[PDB]
Amino acid sequence: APSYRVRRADISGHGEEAVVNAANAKGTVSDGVCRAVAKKWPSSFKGAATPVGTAKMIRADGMTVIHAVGPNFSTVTEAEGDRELAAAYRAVASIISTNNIKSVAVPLLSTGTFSGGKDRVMQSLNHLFTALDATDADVVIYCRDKNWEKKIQEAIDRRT
Repeated sequence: APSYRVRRADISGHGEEAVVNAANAKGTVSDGVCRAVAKKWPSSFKGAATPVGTAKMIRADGMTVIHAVGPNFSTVTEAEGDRELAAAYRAVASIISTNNIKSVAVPLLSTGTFSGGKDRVMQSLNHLFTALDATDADVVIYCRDKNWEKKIQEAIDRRT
């Protein structure tokens, strides 16, 4: 059984065994979590392009980086994006499990420039739970916002 906690902090300062990048399909550096990951582990982007709804792992710069591509909700229907977001987190969980990764720092996929102008924190979080529940990892959810942190914490507590 996995554990979940939430941390309001820069994901690049995480204390876990692996980190999930909120990647884009082309493997390019963009603002936010992605830029933080690229500054800290710059060689982790080599060959990281992966389709929407999948994830791709690399060991680089003494870190395990999982590039997970959630959908851009401007470019898919609502139901399609929901399916793709679910798949992205399932791909993450698969990488966690198959590589015996014991703790992981995870951002909320598709919540920023990919959100298509809708609040997706809870949508993303609930897919995160469903997927990583298949694992036994200590999951640390990273956010920047004090509003989000309490919301996520409530959600974790509601499960307890």
